[PDB]
Amino acid sequence: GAPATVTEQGEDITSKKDRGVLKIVKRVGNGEETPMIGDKVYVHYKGKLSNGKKFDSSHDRNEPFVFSLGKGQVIKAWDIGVATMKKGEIAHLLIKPEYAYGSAGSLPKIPSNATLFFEIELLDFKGE
Ligand SMILES: COc1cc2cc(OC)c1OC/C=C/CCOC(=O)[C@@H]1CCCCN1C(=O)[C@H]2C1CCCCC1
Repeated sequence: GAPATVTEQGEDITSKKDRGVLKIVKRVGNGEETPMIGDKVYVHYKGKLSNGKKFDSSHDRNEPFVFSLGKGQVIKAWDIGVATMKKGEIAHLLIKPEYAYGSAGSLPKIPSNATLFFEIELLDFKGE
C-alpha cells in the first residue's frame, strides 16, 4: 500500500534523521520556491491512522485546509513536511508519534503513540 511504499522508498526529512517523518513525492510541482515559516498555506489532504480505524479528508469539508506554516497550528510533521513542498506538488508522509500526537495522543480522535499517514497537495502559499 501507499504507506508501505513510504516505509520502503521514502526520504527521511527530519533533522535528527530518526525516520520520524518520511516523504515521497507523488506528483512533481512547479517552481523552485517552497513555503517559508509564517507563510499562509493552502492544501488539500487525506489522512489516516496506521491502525486503519480513522480517516479524514479536507475534501469532505468542501474547503481547502489553510494554516500558517511554523505557527504551531498543525503537527510538527506538517510544518516540516509542507516546508519541503512546491506549488502544485502532491506528497505522501508517514509519521511517527514524536512528530504527531506523541504518547498522550489526542483522545479519542488520535490514540496514544499513533503513527499517521497523509497524502497532501500544496495548492498555494502566500506571504504574511
Ligand atoms: C479536521 O479535524 C481534525 C483532523 C485531524 C486532527 C484533529 O485534531 C485531533 C482534528 O480536529 C481539529 C484539529 C485540527 C488541527 C490538528 O491536526 C493536524 O495538525 C493534522 C494536520 C492538519 C490536518 C488534520 N490533522 C490531523 O491530524 C487529522 C487526523 C484525523 C484522524 C486521522 C489522522 C489525521
